[PDB]
Amino acid sequence: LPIQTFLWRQTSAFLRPKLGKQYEASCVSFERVLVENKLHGLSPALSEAIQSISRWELVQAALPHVLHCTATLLSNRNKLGHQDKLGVAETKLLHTLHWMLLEAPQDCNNERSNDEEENNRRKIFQNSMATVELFVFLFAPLVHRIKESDLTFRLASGLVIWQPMWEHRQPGVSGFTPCQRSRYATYFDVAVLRCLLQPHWSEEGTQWSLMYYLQRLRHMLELSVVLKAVYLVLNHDISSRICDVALNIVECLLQLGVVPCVEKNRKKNHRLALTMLIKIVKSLGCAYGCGEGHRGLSGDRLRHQVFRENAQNCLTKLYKLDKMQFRQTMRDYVNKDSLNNVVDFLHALLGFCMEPVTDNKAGFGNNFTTVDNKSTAQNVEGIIVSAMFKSLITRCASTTHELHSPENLGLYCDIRQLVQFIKEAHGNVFRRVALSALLDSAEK
Amino acid sequence: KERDKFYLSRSVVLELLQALKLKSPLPDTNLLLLVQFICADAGTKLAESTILSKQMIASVPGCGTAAMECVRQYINEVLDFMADMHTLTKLKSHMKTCSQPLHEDTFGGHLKVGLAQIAAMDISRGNHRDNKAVIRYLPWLYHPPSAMQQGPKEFIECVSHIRLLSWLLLGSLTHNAVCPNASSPCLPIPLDAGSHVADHLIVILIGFPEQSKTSVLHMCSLFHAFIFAQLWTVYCEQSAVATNLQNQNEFSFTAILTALEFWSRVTPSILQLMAHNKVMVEMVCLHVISLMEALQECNSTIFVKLIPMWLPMIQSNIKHLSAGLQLRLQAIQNHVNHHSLRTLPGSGQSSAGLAALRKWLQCTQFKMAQVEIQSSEAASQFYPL
Repeated sequence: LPIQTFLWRQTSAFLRPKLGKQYEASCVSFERVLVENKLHGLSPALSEAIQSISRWELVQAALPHVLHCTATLLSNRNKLGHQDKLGVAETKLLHTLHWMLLEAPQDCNNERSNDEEENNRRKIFQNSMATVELFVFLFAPLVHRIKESDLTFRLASGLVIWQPMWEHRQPGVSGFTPCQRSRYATYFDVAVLRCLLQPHWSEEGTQWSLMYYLQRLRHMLELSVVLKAVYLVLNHDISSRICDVALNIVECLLQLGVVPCVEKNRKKNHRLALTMLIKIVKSLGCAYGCGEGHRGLSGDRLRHQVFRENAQNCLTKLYKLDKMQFRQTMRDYVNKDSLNNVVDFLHALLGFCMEPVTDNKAGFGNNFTTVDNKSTAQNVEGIIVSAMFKSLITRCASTTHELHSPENLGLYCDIRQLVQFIKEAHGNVFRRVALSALLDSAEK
Repeated sequence: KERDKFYLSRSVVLELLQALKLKSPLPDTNLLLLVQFICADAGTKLAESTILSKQMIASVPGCGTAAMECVRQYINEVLDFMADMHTLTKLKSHMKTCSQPLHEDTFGGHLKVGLAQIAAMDISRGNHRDNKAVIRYLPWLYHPPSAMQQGPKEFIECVSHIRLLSWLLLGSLTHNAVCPNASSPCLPIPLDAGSHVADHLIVILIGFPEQSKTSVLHMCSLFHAFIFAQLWTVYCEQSAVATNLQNQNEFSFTAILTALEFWSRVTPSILQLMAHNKVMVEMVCLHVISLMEALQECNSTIFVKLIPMWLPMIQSNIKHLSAGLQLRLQAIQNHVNHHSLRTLPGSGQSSAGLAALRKWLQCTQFKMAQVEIQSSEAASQFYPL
């Protein structure tokens, strides 16, 4: 109760729709009791209740309070403007955090050696798995907020915790610590499972998690919940440098060999990667620049390096895994998305608003007999348009009362080229779905 | 013409006001069918009832049928029906003209929520930005009962106030389960008054040493109002990342701050009563264990931010609990440690999460019917005058 009233008063003011004048008067009373154990100036009930518990129990009671204090201060530091030069009170608060996490195992056995110290640190970290759950819950959007210049030299004792927040190696805290034992969940794996769910991410934290994924695959080969955690930071406002390493990590994740084989299970992880690819190619602008998306220098240079040889390379390596269910995935893509985003994605892929600068004899696949060709179907444009045309025609046939009205008039120009492109560059599947009814009722 | 543009939204509601006052000759198969009309105007459906079979409500649409400005003037009989406690034992004392015995107790909850779902729509047009709705009829939300004035008249005022707010929250929770396509943001308890809705429980908290052993309602006041904190948590979950306004993350941040100020205004007096006596550790943490079990059932992101702000303070005197409460506390803590791996939202898990949430909503709404009917019946036993 007494420490749980003092720290409750020092914590409840931060947990408020408005933050008063107590944001500077609270971090003075945090390095008082925790950093150098000064009990003066405060309530004597705290001085009564501190000597009834251990020195570790004060840390165990005070860690989520100042943790929610630091989380509510770093979420407010974006607006007040201390993104490069840190204030004194937040410096003191992060010094309290790096005392009670790093220097508290030092003096916890000094105020009251390899195996006996291991048992002593196990007794220290008995109920630590509920508090390191909150340690990775209240710093995941706040990784790049503390700049290296904003990281003060009063925090130089706590470098060994936060310098692994940019490369994601194994740090020097016991709550973050041979191929089969990597599949056994340690404290580190469950901590990084409890970490990746937050919003408000950017280049440095996502690059931190991606370098962790690179190091973990290098440790493994030399599960869809982490795919959904990557999906939570790959449906947000995506940039160029992050989708670079994201396309490299889907390159490294498709080759694991956990492929859904539909030809070898009949005798007794793919769709989310496809929508990450689709959102990356859509959000990187159109392949000639007309349409929505990121525009500028970073929007233009990643369609001839990263769409062309990191996204299309991923789809060409993905088509060499299965041959059946990609049509179902792209069919579900057609009936999930509206008209203008499909126009943007197929302008990013085919480039249909400009006319086909080819000749008038684009009919090299234009027969029923030549379905065995592997020129454009092994390319990405032909296989994507083959998997979307058989559902987009049923879409526009069920939405006939939406397109032939002139209010889509400029977009009515776009499809005036687009299916024409599927007439020109993709005459194989054009002729195939042109007379697929004979395959539907007369191939019996 | 206006007498005719709202014609059949007026002829039926004159018998609705006298059916909710319990005087019309009408069966429960046809009683909720009249409330179906005022619910069919805004594209909405009511709660799942067991007195209604699966072939009666299979042909009702949700078209705009001119019944939106006919209930904002008859919204005061909704608060008249849900405000007093005595009507729920009067439900099973007038509607006994049917031979269906298994479907009696649960409609004691199904008629309060069948109005409170309707009262979650016209208030929202008053409570979009400025809150002109609740300040005209029941303005006690902005004027809370303070911390140091707790008396018995103030107790029977404030527990009726919080029963009004919890039944309106159940109505909005039924409004966001089967029909979550309303563009009007359902705000019965707005977050700007969230510093005052936390003050509505401080009266029951410190008044609970002195206003408990009068009747059974006084005793389970902590069970009538600590389900309300769970309802506030799931309402903050439904409104924080909601798709009604332009801002999606900072509204979620101030909703998290408002939920944290509510929890840090309701929790230290619970812990004060825990530190007072050790039989109070059983009697109070029965409600604390049941509300965190409902939090495990709902699995809200507000609950995981309060996991280490309760369990190191509660497990410091874990040995002074009762018999079943220790096993329940250890089971909930082991389910937390198991579901620490399972605490991450996605894009398809929330569909089954909300299916479990609406099945749990029907189950604990039947349980609120049982709790309120038992409390009113044994309180009329305690007050046989």
